[PDB]
Amino acid sequence: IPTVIEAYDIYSRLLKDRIIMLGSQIDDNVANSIVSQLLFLQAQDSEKDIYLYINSPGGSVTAGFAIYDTIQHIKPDVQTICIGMAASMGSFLLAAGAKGKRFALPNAEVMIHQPLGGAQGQATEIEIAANHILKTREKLNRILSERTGQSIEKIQKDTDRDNFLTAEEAKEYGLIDEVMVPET
Amino acid sequence: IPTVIYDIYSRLLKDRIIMLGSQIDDNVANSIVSQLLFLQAQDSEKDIYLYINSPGGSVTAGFAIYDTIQHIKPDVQTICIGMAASMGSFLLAAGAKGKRFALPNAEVMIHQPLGGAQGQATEIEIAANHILKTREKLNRILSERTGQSIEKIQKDTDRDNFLTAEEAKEYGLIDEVMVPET
Amino acid sequence: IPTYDIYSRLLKDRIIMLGSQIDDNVANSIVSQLLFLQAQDSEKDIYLYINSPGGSVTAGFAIYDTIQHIKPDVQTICIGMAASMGSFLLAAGAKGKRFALPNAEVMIHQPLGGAQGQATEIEIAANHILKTREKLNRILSERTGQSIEKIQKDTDRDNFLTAEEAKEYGLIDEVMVPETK
Amino acid sequence: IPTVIYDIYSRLLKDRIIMLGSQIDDNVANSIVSQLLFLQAQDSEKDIYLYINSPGGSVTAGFAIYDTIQHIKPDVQTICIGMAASMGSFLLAAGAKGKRFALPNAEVMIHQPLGGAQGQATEIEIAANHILKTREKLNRILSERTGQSIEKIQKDTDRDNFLTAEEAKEYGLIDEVMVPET
Amino acid sequence: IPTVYDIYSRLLKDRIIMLGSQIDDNVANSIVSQLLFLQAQDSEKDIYLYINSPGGSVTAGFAIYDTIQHIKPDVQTICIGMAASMGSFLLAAGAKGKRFALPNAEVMIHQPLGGAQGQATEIEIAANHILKTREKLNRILSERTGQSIEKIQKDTDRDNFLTAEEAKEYGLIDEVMVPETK
Amino acid sequence: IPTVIAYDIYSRLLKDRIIMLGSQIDDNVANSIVSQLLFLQAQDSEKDIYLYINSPGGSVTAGFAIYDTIQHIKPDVQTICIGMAASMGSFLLAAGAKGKRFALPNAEVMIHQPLGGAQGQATEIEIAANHILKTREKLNRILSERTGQSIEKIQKDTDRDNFLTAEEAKEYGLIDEVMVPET
Amino acid sequence: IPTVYDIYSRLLKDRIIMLGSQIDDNVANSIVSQLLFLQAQDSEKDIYLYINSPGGSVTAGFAIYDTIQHIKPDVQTICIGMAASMGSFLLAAGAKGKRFALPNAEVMIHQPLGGAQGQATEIEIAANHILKTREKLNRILSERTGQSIEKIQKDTDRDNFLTAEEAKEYGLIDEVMVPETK
Amino acid sequence: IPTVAYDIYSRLLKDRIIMLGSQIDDNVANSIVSQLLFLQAQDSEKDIYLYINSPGGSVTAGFAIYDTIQHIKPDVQTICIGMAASMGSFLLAAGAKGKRFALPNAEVMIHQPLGGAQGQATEIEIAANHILKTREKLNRILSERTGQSIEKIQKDTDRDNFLTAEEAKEYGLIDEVMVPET
Amino acid sequence: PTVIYDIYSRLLKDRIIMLGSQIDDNVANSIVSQLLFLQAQDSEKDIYLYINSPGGSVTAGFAIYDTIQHIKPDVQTICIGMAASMGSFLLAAGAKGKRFALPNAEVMIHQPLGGAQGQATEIEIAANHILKTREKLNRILSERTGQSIEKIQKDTDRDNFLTAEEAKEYGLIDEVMVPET
Ligand SMILES: *C(=O)[C@@H](C(C)C)[C@@H](O)C(=O)N[C@H](C(=O)N[C@H](C(=O)O)[C@@H](C)CC)C(C)C
Ligand SMILES: *C(=O)[C@@H](C(C)C)[C@@H](O)C(=O)N[C@H](C(=O)N[C@H](C(=O)O)[C@@H](C)CC)C(C)C
Ligand SMILES: *C(=O)[C@@H](C(C)C)[C@@H](O)C(=O)N[C@H](C(=O)N[C@H](C(=O)O)[C@@H](C)CC)C(C)C
Ligand SMILES: *C(=O)[C@@H](C(C)C)[C@@H](O)C(=O)N[C@H](C(=O)N[C@H](C(=O)O)[C@@H](C)CC)C(C)C
Ligand SMILES: *C(=O)[C@@H](C(C)C)[C@@H](O)C(=O)N[C@H](C(=O)N[C@H](C(=O)O)[C@@H](C)CC)C(C)C
Ligand SMILES: *C(=O)[C@@H](C(C)C)[C@@H](O)C(=O)N[C@H](C(=O)N[C@H](C(=O)O)[C@@H](C)CC)C(C)C
Ligand SMILES: *C(=O)[C@@H](C(C)C)[C@@H](O)C(=O)N[C@H](C(=O)N[C@H](C(=O)O)[C@@H](C)CC)C(C)C
Ligand SMILES: *C(=O)[C@@H](C(C)C)[C@@H](O)C(=O)N[C@H](C(=O)N[C@H](C(=O)O)[C@@H](C)CC)C(C)C
Ligand SMILES: *C(=O)[C@@H](C(C)C)[C@@H](O)C(=O)N[C@H](C(=O)N[C@H](C(=O)O)[C@@H](C)CC)C(C)C
Repeated sequence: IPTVIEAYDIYSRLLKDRIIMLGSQIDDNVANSIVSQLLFLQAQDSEKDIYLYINSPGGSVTAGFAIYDTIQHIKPDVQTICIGMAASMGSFLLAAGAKGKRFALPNAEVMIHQPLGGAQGQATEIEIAANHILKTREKLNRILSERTGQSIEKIQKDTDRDNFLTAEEAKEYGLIDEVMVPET
Repeated sequence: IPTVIYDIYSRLLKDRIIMLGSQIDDNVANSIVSQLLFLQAQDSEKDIYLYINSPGGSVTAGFAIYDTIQHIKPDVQTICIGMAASMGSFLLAAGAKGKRFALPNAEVMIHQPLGGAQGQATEIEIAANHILKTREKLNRILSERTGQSIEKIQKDTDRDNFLTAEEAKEYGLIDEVMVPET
Repeated sequence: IPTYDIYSRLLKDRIIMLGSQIDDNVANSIVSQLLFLQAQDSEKDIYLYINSPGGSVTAGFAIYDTIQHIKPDVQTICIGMAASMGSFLLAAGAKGKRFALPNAEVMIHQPLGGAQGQATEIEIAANHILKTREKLNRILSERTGQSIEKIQKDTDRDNFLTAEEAKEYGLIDEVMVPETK
Repeated sequence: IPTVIYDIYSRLLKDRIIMLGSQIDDNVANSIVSQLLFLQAQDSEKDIYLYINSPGGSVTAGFAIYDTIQHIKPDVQTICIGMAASMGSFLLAAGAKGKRFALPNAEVMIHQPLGGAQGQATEIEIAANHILKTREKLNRILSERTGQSIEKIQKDTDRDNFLTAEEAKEYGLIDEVMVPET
Repeated sequence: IPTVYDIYSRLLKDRIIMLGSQIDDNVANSIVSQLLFLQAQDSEKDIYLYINSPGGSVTAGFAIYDTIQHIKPDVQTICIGMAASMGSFLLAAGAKGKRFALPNAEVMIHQPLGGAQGQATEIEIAANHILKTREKLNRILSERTGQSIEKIQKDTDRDNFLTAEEAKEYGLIDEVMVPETK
Repeated sequence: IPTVIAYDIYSRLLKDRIIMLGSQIDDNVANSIVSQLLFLQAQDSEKDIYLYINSPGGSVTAGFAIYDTIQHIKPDVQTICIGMAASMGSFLLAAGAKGKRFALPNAEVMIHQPLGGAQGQATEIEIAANHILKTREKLNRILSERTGQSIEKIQKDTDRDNFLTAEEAKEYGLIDEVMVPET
Repeated sequence: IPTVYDIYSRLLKDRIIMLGSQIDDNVANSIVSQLLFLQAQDSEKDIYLYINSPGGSVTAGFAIYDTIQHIKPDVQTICIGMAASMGSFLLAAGAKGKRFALPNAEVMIHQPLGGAQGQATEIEIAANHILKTREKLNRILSERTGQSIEKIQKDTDRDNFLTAEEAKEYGLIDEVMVPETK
Repeated sequence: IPTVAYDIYSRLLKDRIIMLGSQIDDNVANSIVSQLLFLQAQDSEKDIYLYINSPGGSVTAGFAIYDTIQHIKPDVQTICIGMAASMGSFLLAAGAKGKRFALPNAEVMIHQPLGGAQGQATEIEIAANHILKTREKLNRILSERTGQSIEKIQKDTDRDNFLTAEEAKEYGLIDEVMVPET
Repeated sequence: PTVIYDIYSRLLKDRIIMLGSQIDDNVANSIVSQLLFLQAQDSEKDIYLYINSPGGSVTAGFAIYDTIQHIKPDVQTICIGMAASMGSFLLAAGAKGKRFALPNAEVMIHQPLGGAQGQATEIEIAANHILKTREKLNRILSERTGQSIEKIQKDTDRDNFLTAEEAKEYGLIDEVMVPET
């Protein structure tokens, strides 16, 4: 991870331009860092746009929602830019960017899918874990429906299995607003 | 495992005795079912004696044994030694009415089943519905076998429930405490 | 396993016990027992007890084809659980002679597989799995009287059936209810 | 593995049946070669029946079996059940002409051989030349047994090639799909 | 490892980015961040991307590919050692006329790899994704080299090793970098 | 491993003076084969023994236990290569009674110099090295005597792994005939 | 690794690069970056590359080799301890007349190693690549030493250990640096 | 490792002290050679002090340090604390003549080198000849540095030979046992 | 923790060295370097070596021991917690009159341990080395404590646990440090 002297690491230097880089799985540690960067940038300037680059296979649903809620909470618009792949919770966070300011680069991939879970132990414990997983899937689908303009029924059907979208397909689906095509 | 001129279990099988002294898996269930079918083929009318010292195991393996007991013509006596827990207590209760026994210091434990579910939300709901339906099936049969309500079985099996031989008799899991004749 | 061993003694009465996963070893043993029983008497029924979570599809087809090849009717009796390839073999018993005990479970599901390596290798592996699922669904359709379309839908996810539901579905002919003493 | 009064395989060997239901290694080849020599010594005239359900294994173990089949006087019928893949399909095609069979749902898979080569450039060259010469030998024999050109065998074995019983017959790997006895 | 700034941060000051590893999401994140930083420092001056890589993640490679095409500065690519798999794809992604290899540097092109485990329906989806990804890789390589998609497909079936001079003849690079004048 | 009525399949073939080597050669395998040869000699000191060889080789000393026992006993020991006779396997194939060494047509033969290992003090490594070189000279001298090739040619041809067809093994002098199938 | 800068960073100030490890892509990426940095500081002044290495990756070796030949400054090579395998290749890569070994340093030359796993067709491609790479290594070593390719091939079949004096007589180095005061 | 900013070792390096308190591998040799070159560059006339507490390690790593000591102009004093064994004792004996010391309770151990050889007979011969030639080289230099005959060095190093500080002075491995300050 | 130095570096400024670990070549290399550094800073002022150690390498111990005796400055030793095995040896090595233990500190003396593997001739050499090293340890402990070599040999056959006051009575330390004020 290289140093820049004006001593910043490369990410800290980009943070100075209100750029946040998500290039990993989403766990509580990654969520904690991204939330902290969003709170920091809001404290520096409550009006100016933030840029969230997303190259992520996803991870913890609750970690994702910590980032999701922080984005909607803060005053600044958060632009989302997909490079490489936004899968699972990654695609959910891509769709969570400011309306009109969700992008993918032309060869970026987007993948949508129902969440996974686990339940072990007594029949009564499995019933509680199963009810929580079902309610969480309904929450994820209602929000994706609101963010994309697709019906709940279509989101449910389209996320039963792994669903791979091109950047153009993701724009058609309403997960992003535009494909950033080369301009220079 | 000593020899008689047969291994000790094979010798006891000649007296229509089957020994369950392990967890219940598909292998154990396959052995006990085969011994029950063998004994019925030898004599369809003489009693069989099933000794149970088991912490339980596979629910489906237990149902293979349970259905074989009810299917064959011979009465199957159940005799609890040591402990009959979980699926072991289910099978203890499944013996011929009036021929279900525990030795005086044998323990009986009843408890709700366990299960597992890993993968997609849709897979977890399917696994959860299956676990709920299987728990209802176990409780319904335990109710029929003990003369207790499903409501009471459900309440009493939420947590581990340890019974003495006398408590198991009062509950209707067995008919008699088998006290030393001498 | 008391000791003929208990299985060897039941084989004398034309009973085969399947109480494990189906791999090439288990298929080799069951095929050998079917061929032996046909050689002993080509007219008398064989009884195949099935308590199995399934296993290798091709190992399952080695048993399936030997059952349909031999002259004797092979009765199938589900105890405990017939899942995956176990339910397929339960459905493969002689017509009118497919049974489950009252508390036995039947589970149907699409096959599983694996593909590793170059795109071209993954394509070949995927086409083989797809074609094998079509073969399984065609035979299940023929054996149950259900349409291929209904079999495809009902095997997408784990599908658990009671003995009665398995009879209604056409995987078995009768639930074997205990005889009055 | 049940007993008859013989293990089930030994009982079938009495009827000149050899069961291949595993991967092919030196141990399995040693056993099958020994059964072939034993059956020839019992009767040099009567057919032998080789059931094949195998993913294959060692090429040289396969050739030990292949050369024993061609060496002995009795015809060896080959019967594919489940799957005859890799060296298994090679052995299926090696059965007596007119007496190579597959059951209707049995699968056949043909593929170029695999190998390994580690160490010095000069060692890798010797190993790579050996693998290429072994593939030419396999293709020459498959060509002779199927009636396909060496060019077609080379093309059709570059990738895994899965055949139905009917496709295996049309290819010349087997003579007949065995229909049920009634 | 050494300090002057660590050696890499000192080269970054002169708009040089060193790729000397496998490409994963972490490496892609670092190289994308360097590209964005160099653009922010000067949107008009060339960037130099040295490539010694066996490749790695296709999607991680595409993060770098798209960032190169997106930014205003020309990105020169310079192959030292080996550019294989996704490394060769990124070498070919350099600004037209500014893609280089050193004389003894190697280039390897090959179709992508993948895995899929689970239900038939999951494997079909995984298979279709890998096939579509390969068409995408082939389309871009065709555009970057001037070779037909049909030729790219044929030439990447197996591992294809090229000398620097072969890589230039193919259109993967523009020039073999000759030694500076002493 | 099936039964014949009661013998296991290998015990039944042993009754017909057939010994099956279908494994790596270690001290246990050598002990078995040497015991079978001594048994078969005690049964009949005149009738041929048939030693089938499908072996990747193994221990040089284990191989020499089998070699010396073959040459010690009165009966001729035929050798028949099926699958592969490599390393010490090819050595034992060549050690069969002259005129009675065979390979089936698709059987492979591989000849190669021995391998070894030496760890510890320089003085220990010198002793290990001298033993390995002297053992190679012993192997080379006997292969020369068994094939009719010169020691110089054996030395050169075994530097690297040398794969021979059944026909190439016959031409080399490692076997006498390729047993061809009868129609 | 003491401070003064760490000790290696202080020596880099005097245009000294210390190779004291195996050569992998990380080590090559570091040494190439150091050569580029030193050329940018001064394009005329000599660079000093101390080599104590058992070698490593051939392609990582060629990344360093090509960078040495590419840059304007002469790169002196000084062998201490051992320059083996790719280390000997890099020692021979130094500016003609400025390749040295200390009196007790060892040089070892040997053919490259490789690995090939999988289908016969993959093994053929891997073997052809290894053989072509050995021809490239031999051609350059011939140019560096003034020894024929036929002699290099013969002398590198097995591990070939040279004293400093033998390495000079071979043409791998120009001079043995003998102590001036001791 | 405390700070004084310098780490404790860096602070001692400022006074031309180098601390060897570990096994000798290529990394440790790289560091010690780098410190020796740095100290000569700082002042070519002032003594350097090398403290040795080492069980030894790599022979070639040891020769990298040995040859650097003989190459540089400064006298390198050697001071044994704790133990100088194997290559540590070799380096102790290689100090400036008259300036090789041990502390009174320090131990010196001399022993023949160890090695390994695996693979083909021809490979073992080459590895063996290399180990023998290396032992002759170590014995010759110890003979030159101690004034003992090569014959006596050979005999005295067959087995582990443990020396007191006073015995090491008597042997010629050191010049003086260092006497305490007042 | 940091002071504006890590805590150990801050104490080193006051001529305090902290040993709170096993003694290996790395720890000896660090402690010897600290002693040489403090002698060069001021050859007259006392050094303070805190010892809480189970011991470790005998030769690493002697690296420290010889450096303490070699340098001009007095090295005070202060036992806190436990000075066992080579730790007790180093505690005894402090300047006579400036060897201390805190009141609840423990001292343990014991013969050295070793290992020998391989040929009979190798085992004989290793056994002789261990015996001569025990004689060396006993001679120096005798010189440092005023106890006879024969008493030290007797008292160190087995683990011998000493309180701070028993350690003073033995001659391993000079004083038990009483609380200030
Ligand atoms: C994509 O990002 C998914 C996986 C990482 C592939 C992600 O959406 C997901 O399902 N994550 C799972 C998760 O957080 N599940 C929670 C949980 O068990 O806590 C459920 C409550 C969601 C219904 C991980 C794999 C457990
Ligand atoms: C007592 O025997 C129970 C455990 C061994 C403690 C036993 O009844 C049980 O719950 N076994 C579990 C089981 O078979 N569960 C099945 C299943 O997962 O298939 C559920 C369907 C039952 C609701 C074992 C531990 C999985
Ligand atoms: C039920 O028995 C299934 C699993 C054991 C749960 C069984 O039907 C199944 O799919 N088995 C898989 C199998 O044999 N797959 C083969 C294969 O990969 O070769 C496919 C060709 C089947 C379409 C096992 C789990 C791999
Ligand atoms: C099918 O049976 C193949 C594999 C088991 C899938 C089989 O034909 C095969 O290639 N086996 C390989 C083999 O025996 N290879 C030899 C060898 O390397 O010794 C080569 C010489 C073949 C040309 C096994 C998997 C190594
Ligand atoms: C060269 O760089 C290839 C390998 C690293 C050697 C690379 O191009 C490749 O195929 N990588 C594979 C990849 O990323 N595959 C993805 C995937 O399965 O997730 C496919 C979608 C691409 C068709 C990985 C590293 C398996
Ligand atoms: C072929 O059979 C060889 C190997 C199994 C590939 C075999 O000839 C061989 O070299 N075996 C080795 C052996 O026995 N080596 C002894 C030894 O080190 O004791 C040497 C004395 C032989 C010169 C095994 C692999 C060590
Ligand atoms: C000496 O440095 C050699 C080894 C480290 C002993 C080195 O020259 C060598 O052969 N390295 C090997 C290598 O890079 N091989 C490549 C490869 O397999 O990718 C060949 C293609 C080069 C002929 C390492 C050991 C793999
Ligand atoms: C003492 O320091 C010796 C060992 C550490 C005990 C040391 O001198 C030694 O022998 N080291 C060995 C070594 O470097 N051996 C080389 C080698 O195999 O490369 C020999 C060629 C030297 C004769 C290590 C332990 C391998
Ligand atoms: C107390 O510190 C002792 C043990 C750590 C408990 C310590 O004095 C000791 O005996 N250490 C041993 C040691 O250094 N032994 C050397 C050796 O084997 O090299 C002997 C020569 C000492 C006579 C360690 C535990 C090996």
